[PDB]
Amino acid sequence: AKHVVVIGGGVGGIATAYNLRNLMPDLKITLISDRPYFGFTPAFPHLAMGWRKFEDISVPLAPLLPKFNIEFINEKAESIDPDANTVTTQSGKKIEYDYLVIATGPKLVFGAEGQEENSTSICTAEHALETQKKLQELYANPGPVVIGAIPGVSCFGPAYEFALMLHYELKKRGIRYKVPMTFITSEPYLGHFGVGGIGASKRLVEDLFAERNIDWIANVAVKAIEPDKVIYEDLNGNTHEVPAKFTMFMPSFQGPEVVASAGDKVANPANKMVIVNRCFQNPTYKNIFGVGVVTAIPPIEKTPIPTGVPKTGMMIEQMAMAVAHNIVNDIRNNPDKYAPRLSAICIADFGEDAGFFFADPVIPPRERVITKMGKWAHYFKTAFEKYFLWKVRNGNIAPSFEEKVLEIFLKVHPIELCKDCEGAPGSRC
Amino acid sequence: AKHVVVIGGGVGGIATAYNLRNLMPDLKITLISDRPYFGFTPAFPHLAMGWRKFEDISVPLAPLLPKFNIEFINEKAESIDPDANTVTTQSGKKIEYDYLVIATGPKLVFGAEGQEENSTSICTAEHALETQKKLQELYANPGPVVIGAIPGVSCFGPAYEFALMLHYELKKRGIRYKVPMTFITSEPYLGHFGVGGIGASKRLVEDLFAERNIDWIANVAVKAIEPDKVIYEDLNGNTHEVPAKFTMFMPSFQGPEVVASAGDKVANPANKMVIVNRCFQNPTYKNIFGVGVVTAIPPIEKTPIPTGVPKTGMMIEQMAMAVAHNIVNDIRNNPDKYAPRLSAICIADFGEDAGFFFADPVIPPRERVITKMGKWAHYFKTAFEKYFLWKVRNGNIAPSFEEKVLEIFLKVHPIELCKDCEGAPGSRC
Amino acid sequence: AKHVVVIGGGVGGIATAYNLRNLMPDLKITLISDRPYFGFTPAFPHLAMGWRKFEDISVPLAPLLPKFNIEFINEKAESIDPDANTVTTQSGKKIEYDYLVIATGPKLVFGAEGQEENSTSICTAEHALETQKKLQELYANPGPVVIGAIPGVSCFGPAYEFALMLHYELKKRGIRYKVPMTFITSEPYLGHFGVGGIGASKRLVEDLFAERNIDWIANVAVKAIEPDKVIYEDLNGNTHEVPAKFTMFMPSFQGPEVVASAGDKVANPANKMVIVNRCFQNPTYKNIFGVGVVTAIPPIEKTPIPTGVPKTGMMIEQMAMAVAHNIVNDIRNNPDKYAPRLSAICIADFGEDAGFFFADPVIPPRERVITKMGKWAHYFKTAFEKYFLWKVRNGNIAPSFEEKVLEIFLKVHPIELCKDCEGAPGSRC
Ligand SMILES: Cc1cc2nc3c(=O)[nH]c(=O)nc-3n(C[C@H](O)[C@H](O)[C@H](O)COP(=O)(O)OP(=O)(O)OC[C@H]3O[C@@H](n4cnc5c(N)ncnc54)[C@H](O)[C@@H]3O)c2cc1CS
Ligand SMILES: Cc1cc2nc3c(=O)[nH]c(=O)nc-3n(C[C@H](O)[C@H](O)[C@H](O)COP(=O)(O)OP(=O)(O)OC[C@H]3O[C@@H](n4cnc5c(N)ncnc54)[C@H](O)[C@@H]3O)c2cc1CS
Ligand SMILES: Cc1cc2nc3c(=O)[nH]c(=O)nc-3n(C[C@H](O)[C@H](O)[C@H](O)COP(=O)(O)OP(=O)(O)OC[C@H]3O[C@@H](n4cnc5c(N)ncnc54)[C@H](O)[C@@H]3O)c2cc1CS
Ligand SMILES: CCCCCCCCCCCCO[C@@H]1O[C@H](CO)[C@@H](O[C@H]2O[C@H](CO)[C@@H](O)[C@H](O)[C@H]2O)[C@H](O)[C@H]1O
Ligand SMILES: CCCCCCCCCCCCO[C@@H]1O[C@H](CO)[C@@H](O[C@H]2O[C@H](CO)[C@@H](O)[C@H](O)[C@H]2O)[C@H](O)[C@H]1O
Ligand SMILES: CCCCCCCCCCCCO[C@@H]1O[C@H](CO)[C@@H](O[C@H]2O[C@H](CO)[C@@H](O)[C@H](O)[C@H]2O)[C@H](O)[C@H]1O
Ligand SMILES: CC(C)=CCC/C(C)=C/CC/C(C)=C/Cc1c(C)n(O)c2ccccc2c1=O
Ligand SMILES: CC(C)=CCC/C(C)=C/CC/C(C)=C/Cc1c(C)n(O)c2ccccc2c1=O
Ligand SMILES: CC(C)=CCC/C(C)=C/CC/C(C)=C/Cc1c(C)n(O)c2ccccc2c1=O
Repeated sequence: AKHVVVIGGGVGGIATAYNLRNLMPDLKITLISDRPYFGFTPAFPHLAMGWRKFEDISVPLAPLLPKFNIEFINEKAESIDPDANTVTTQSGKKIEYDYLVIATGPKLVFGAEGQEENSTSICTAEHALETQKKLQELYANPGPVVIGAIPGVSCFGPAYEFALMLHYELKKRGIRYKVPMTFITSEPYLGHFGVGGIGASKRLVEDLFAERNIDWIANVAVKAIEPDKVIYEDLNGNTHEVPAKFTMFMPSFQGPEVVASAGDKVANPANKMVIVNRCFQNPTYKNIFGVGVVTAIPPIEKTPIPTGVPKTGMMIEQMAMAVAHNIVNDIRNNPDKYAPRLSAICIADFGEDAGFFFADPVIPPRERVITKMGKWAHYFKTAFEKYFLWKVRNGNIAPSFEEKVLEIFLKVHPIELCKDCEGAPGSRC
Repeated sequence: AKHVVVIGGGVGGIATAYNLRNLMPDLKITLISDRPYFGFTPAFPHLAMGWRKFEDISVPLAPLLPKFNIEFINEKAESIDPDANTVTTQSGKKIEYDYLVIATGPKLVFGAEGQEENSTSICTAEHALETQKKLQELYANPGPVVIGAIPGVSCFGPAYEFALMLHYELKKRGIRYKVPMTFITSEPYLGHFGVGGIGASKRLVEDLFAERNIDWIANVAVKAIEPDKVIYEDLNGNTHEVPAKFTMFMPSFQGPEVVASAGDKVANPANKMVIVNRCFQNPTYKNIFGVGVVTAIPPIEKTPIPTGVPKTGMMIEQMAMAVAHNIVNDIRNNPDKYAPRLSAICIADFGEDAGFFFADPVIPPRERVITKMGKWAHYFKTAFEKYFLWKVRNGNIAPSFEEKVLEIFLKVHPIELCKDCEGAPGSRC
Repeated sequence: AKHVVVIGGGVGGIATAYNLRNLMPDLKITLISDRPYFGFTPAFPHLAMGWRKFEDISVPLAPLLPKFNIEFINEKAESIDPDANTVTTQSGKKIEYDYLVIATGPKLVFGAEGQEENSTSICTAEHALETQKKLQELYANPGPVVIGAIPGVSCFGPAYEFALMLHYELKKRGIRYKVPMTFITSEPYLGHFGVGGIGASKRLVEDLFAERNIDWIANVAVKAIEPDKVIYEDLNGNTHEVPAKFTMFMPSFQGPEVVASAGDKVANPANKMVIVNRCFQNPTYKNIFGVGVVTAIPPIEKTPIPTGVPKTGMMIEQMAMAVAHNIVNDIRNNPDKYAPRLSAICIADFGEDAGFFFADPVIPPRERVITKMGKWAHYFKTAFEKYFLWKVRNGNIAPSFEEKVLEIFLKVHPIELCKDCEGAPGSRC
């Protein structure tokens, strides 16, 4: 029985571990995670709004993973020795591996002066919770609201979802008229999402904001978040201020120190994310795989204010399906290799209703896109939450019917047989 | 009995006077106006188009106000002595006052050079009927038509109405293809309206115009209107001209000389409009109130070309309602003071169809907006006119059911209890 | 018998010749054409896509024309001597005329460097059949496609068609996601078509390109087309580059030499196109008339990158009716002159669906427009093709019913009685 160590107990890690397990019962699998729970991240904005209890959107891992014959180690992974094939945890426990899957997700950078002190974030359950405590003060004393993304940000979705969910909340409380709302993004235009748009997203989102009276400034670098104002800089280099009593800003992401310590064949020097090829396998150390946000994928377009590419839920689900297959195939001496399609369904919950975004694939050129908005989309996200948590709880992230439902509805094929894995992830075999 | 004097027989004046008489049957009211008729301004564009007889959209006041025990003075109020509590008329007749309501509407400034001479306006019924003559000449032998708003304009609606009405008319006599149409405006973008747009009004008006082949220039200053052309200036300081056989440009507004005649405590030095607080009361002379266009309200937005903020019929009806209660509460020694909501239902007639706008409030940030378009809206404009005229003739501008109706359909309340009057009108109390 | 000579076996020539035949059976008519067949130009993009066989979209003229007493000479008109009322052919045959109709269509100019040998065009049948061959080269070797219009272009429609149709095909073959697409135009914005847009056509095309992932660069000047790339130049004169495995660009138009061989009273000194008045008649030589693409019509607006006005089928077949009547009324001593209305009804085919455009007249100011999209519009283009070729084959381009159907469905009269022809073609009597 070969040994696969997975670092990181999130969407990517869980999915790779369950994929490997369901494809090969006679396989020793160890998962290492610094958090004792899997957290459902797409529900963090709602948690930040106080519309979710943490226990509803999390699954304790240590009592669960043994049920699927997976070893859970509840520590941080400190370093990787890819020559020795070894992972070292923080307490000093060394673990040998035959294959390694890195899935540590994003490491937050609050790159704006004062952002970490005077702003709020929704990227972790921990941050989402101290956001909730702060919104409490906004409702009590309605001042101006500023929301958005700093330079380097690569996950733009949640900030739109927060802006619009907050609008809804204030409007339910009959105080929206006491609260100006500005959205500031490093995107060249609204609805760029770090992907150069999804269909006519720029137009869909611009009307959404105009209809719901949400002022916006795009194509600018947010430099500072003071207790009382947000300072930013446009392409001429002049700085501007905007009054703000409450702010929520997306951090930019970088890779973790664990990856960094594997050397510059594994760790991308620029951002410390995991160097991978079309097959989400490391070029140099071919028993190392990266899955999820931590994977180094080049941007789709070099925008005037730096932006990066989002790794969304469905993309990662495909990454995990491809890496699991490629590991299994290597073990079984099958030369076949798979690249993930990297397509994305994306639902942005605006409170009462929601935006549906489908891009196939996400990195252009695209075969097709779907942009729709409705109440149905909001229910779909609540359903999907309930559904994903059940998958984590029942040992299968990729039940065969999900694949076929996605075929019938969207003509989506999650992974393809790759003829040549040498090349940037996202680039076409 | 206490003595209140209403200066001005327009929307605000009549509304305020009627509300007072209905709250307090035994209160003496004197209304002074320089016109023996009440002008229904919302129908003046149709009068310029020749779809109304002046007699149908006017109400003679002399035989009417004495029916509600309102003393009518058919003279111009010349000066105001606020320390001596007196108004002095054109013939020099001194009338003393306990309370003063100023509702003199706008003093028109034809601020582009050559505008009074070479252009038409639709602001007064005199100018409207004049415009009718010029349209006749136009139909006889077509030429370029340019319509719009100069710098300083705060009433954009009627220009949009007129452009689109004139379109429908030129088209219905098959002569449109021989008539270019350009709309040039001081608004930063189309459908800004001085209010920073209403929902996605900017997208909606740009589409209306493109469909109806109306050319447009926004964010420029009309500097000159000549017999043959219109000269305007963009933000670089560059001059451009546009050929024109017929022009109709909106003048800008300023306070009258009668207001100016009271100190710099009643008359806003920058524009001669009445200094009022949240409760539409003068900060220093507590027995002076302003209603309607005459009131100084800070612009919602400093736009690159100076624009002001409209005071719509519903906004004014609300002002008048708030002021009535404020005066009566003060007479009765009741500490309750009321702010108007300053929301707008605004219908722009386009000939056979029309655009329905609803802003709550008008001054951002907004609780909600409605922007719809259709036939029904045009018919609702004809029917509201008939309704409003009936209101003036029957001594109630504010019957109880009307408020309940607006509450049921739009969830609007015309007036709020104001915790503290001290602050700019429109600002949140 | 008077003798009318038509140069041009295309839409313009045929429709003038047929029209004259139906108005005057005893009139002598001679058609000079270098090509032995009428080509149904609107179906050339489909021919390039390989969805038509040449034989289906063309009519042999040599056997056909004698059936309507039209003498067909299959040679290229070489020179026109307006002082001798003659036309000399490539063999040397001098033909006299009492009236002349110039309808040679466009002489293609491949302005960009490398355009003629490296790009491909769809403007003639030979060029279109040649493009099919290169499209084969692409389907087997997926690479970047770029498509558009060079400076000075005037037929933008076929490029939009082609881009869209090509997208449809790439999707059919499942290779769309392996093939980027960029549309590069001299138009100031998308959907300008050299007409200052039709209705809200800019919003419409932009949105069309977004859903389908066709990138675009507008308001630039294409200067080079190399085997592996396209070089364009922006308004700052800064020179840019984009990769290209396959290209397809519209050439600009100029007048033929046969026109140039007459005075500069007949050939416009700037473009060699035929000088005509409102009545598509030459101001100097009153018995010379021009029909179709060869006619000199001023640009609707002076665009940052030069552009021209399209001459669409409906416009041309209206020139033909106007010119016809003008020759007939001269023969019959009727002082009456007609101008064509010049309204367009242009269906842009996209493969499985299509874009309906109606502009009446094409040249602003307009009486009305209709811009719509759907499957029906695609079945309408196929239907119209079958219908038009029937008209060619059956000898009447303007059946009475067709004008009455146009009247009651679009309120379209094809010609207007014109009190004064002296002026630019397309300007208003
Ligand atoms: C706020 C927010 C919302 C959000 N919403 C999404 C949505 O509505 N739809 C969607 O499709 N995607 C959404 N995403 C993005 C994406 O789905 C999420 O970021 C995923 O959660 C990312 O998955 P990953 O597997 O890449 O990372 P992870 O966050 O699930 O967690 C990885 C695990 O690794 C652990 N870990 C970190 N560092 C470690 C070290 N050194 N050693 C051991 N383990 C380590 C960590 O505990 C975690 O369990 C959305 C994204 C956001 C965020 S801003
Ligand atoms: C052309 C035009 C159309 C128009 N349409 C509107 C619409 O469709 N909907 C809407 O909500 N608002 C529209 N408005 C704006 C608004 O409704 C009008 O401007 C109101 O008429 C403004 O009300 P006011 O009471 O502020 O002004 P008034 O003009 O009705 O009455 C002023 C009265 O005062 C008299 N007066 C002036 N100076 C005096 C002195 N010194 N002494 C005594 N009396 C004086 C004056 O004669 C009049 O009776 C629309 C607005 C327009 C117009 S530009
Ligand atoms: C590729 C392409 C597509 C296209 N599609 C159109 C569409 O879908 N709808 C529409 O309304 N218009 C479309 N057009 C534009 C226009 O309708 C066409 O170009 C017409 O064919 C123009 O008609 P004309 O009569 O102006 O020209 P013609 O092309 O038919 O050719 C006239 C004839 O003259 C002959 N000829 C040239 N030189 C001669 C000399 N010296 N002597 C004698 N005869 C000569 C020539 O052989 C031809 O028989 C569309 C336009 C395009 C094109 S890029
Ligand atoms: C057990 C396996 C089954 C898994 C479930 C699979 C998901 C099923 C997909 C359902 C299709 C969703 O996509 C569907 O889109 C259309 C819009 O085009 C929406 O329909 C909407 O149409 C128009 C606006 O366009 C509205 O006037 C209408 O009120 C609304 O219903 C549907 O409400 C939505 O459901
Ligand atoms: C004593 C009671 C009398 C007081 C008056 C009470 C007010 C009455 C309410 C009026 C009804 C509202 O007006 C209604 O607006 C909706 C907006 O979705 C329109 O709904 C629809 O109309 C047509 C299609 O039918 C479209 O142009 C439009 O896109 C669409 O919104 C209705 O055509 C219109 O009739
Ligand atoms: C005997 C010779 C005479 C034959 C000529 C008859 C022509 C009749 C067509 C005139 C009608 C106008 O053109 C009409 O545009 C409307 C736009 O609302 C389309 O109306 C509709 O299109 C399709 C369904 O048909 C829908 O996707 C769309 O939502 C809807 O708008 C019609 O499909 C089209 O026919
Ligand atoms: C509107 C039309 C035509 C179709 C919609 C119906 C669809 C797409 C049904 C598929 C249901 C399904 C299992 C989707 C998979 C799905 C995945 C895999 N991820 O990762 C998500 C992440 C965030 C939000 C939503 C999703 C989501 O819906
Ligand atoms: C489409 C939806 C959801 C609702 C529409 C139904 C509505 C708005 C009903 C309200 C009817 C009503 C009594 C309106 C009062 C009303 C007022 C008070 N003013 O001042 C106007 C000024 C100009 C033009 C129109 C008006 C108008 O309609
Ligand atoms: C959508 C609406 C309101 C009406 C549909 C328009 C209809 C039914 C028009 C009548 C049909 C008809 C005989 C049109 C004549 C017609 C003409 C005269 N020309 O020149 C064309 C050129 C290119 C493509 C199509 C045409 C075309 O359809």
